[PDB]
Amino acid sequence: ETLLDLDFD
Amino acid sequence: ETLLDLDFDPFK
Amino acid sequence: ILPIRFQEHLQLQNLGINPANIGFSTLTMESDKFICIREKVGEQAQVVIIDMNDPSNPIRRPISADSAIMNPASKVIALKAGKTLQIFNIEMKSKMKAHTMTDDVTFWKWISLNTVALVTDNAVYHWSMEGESQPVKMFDRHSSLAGCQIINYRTDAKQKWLLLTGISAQQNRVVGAMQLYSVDRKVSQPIEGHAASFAQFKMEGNAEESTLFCFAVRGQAGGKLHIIEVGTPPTGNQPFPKKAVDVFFPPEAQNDFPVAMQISEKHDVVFLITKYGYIHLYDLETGTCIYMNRISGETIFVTAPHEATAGIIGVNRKGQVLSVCVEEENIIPYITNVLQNPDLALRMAVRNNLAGAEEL
Repeated sequence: ETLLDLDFD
Repeated sequence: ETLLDLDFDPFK
Repeated sequence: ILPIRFQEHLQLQNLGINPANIGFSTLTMESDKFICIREKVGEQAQVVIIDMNDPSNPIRRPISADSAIMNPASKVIALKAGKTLQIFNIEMKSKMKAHTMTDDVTFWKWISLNTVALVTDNAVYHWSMEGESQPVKMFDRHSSLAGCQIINYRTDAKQKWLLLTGISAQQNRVVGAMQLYSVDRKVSQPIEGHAASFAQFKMEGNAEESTLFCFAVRGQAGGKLHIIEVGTPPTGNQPFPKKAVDVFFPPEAQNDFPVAMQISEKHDVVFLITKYGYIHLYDLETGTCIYMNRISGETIFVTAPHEATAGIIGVNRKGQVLSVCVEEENIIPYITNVLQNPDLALRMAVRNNLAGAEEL
């Protein structure tokens, strides 16, 4: 579970 | 035990 | 001349923010550095992060969280989804921390640069970001806050005096219930109150600062503001003499009440904002009311200290981001000539190093 997507640019 | 007296205290 | 200065910083609707997301559950402002807004655009939930030093370039990132609160000083963000808490360093693209609670978190906030406070239905916890710390319970919730909407949690600088605030409807008014907890005494006191802050204040003649608790309440009998020292004075200190003063509500504002307080330790003034848009300024030392006016049409639902001006910054339901601070050139002649209080004028001029008391 990961609440924030930081792979998104 | 109370932490604070919120009323006027003549003796302080 | 006014003793305060109003400034509009932003209109969030000019950045594409839907007004349905401009509210207490979806918009957070943990300091004057960032605003975070949870929005759902299409199928995807997102967080919009407004850097207040670059506000025309907000960043949108996908999330799956029910709440997001940015650290007061750094691009480190805390997110939660039910019992799952996660902390990210955004620039490092890093998951710093993850913790799974055993209760849902109803309210949370950064209470310092490195500690998050977590409120559940039953208790309050602090969670330090230093080392491998986990949440530590501070106190159990007092039954007087049962069923309240939790709206704030504050502490003194040393995190020894803790204050939880909830509200609810009773006898057709919004009633505030506070729980003040002493970490050293392990004692709670229930207090009727709507908005509060702690402050450090060094009295003339004292070697050490006093820790003051200031709260405002609209009670059944009317509005009151209290300023009172918490704890035993440091050895050598005179105790701070407690103050209690009226908080005015005009006849047409029968249902108004206090919603936010920030204290400037630069000027030793208390800013108080009400639900329906009024601003009051009080002297911290005496509680003297310096100024009142209506400054929002719209309800202001979140505030923070405004570091640059030592004022208060806030967001209203329209999405206006607005600050109020002491107008340093006008406050002393205002107090002398409009309030006709040369004693206060002279005191504040000397206490806070302000011009204007050269003629009284």
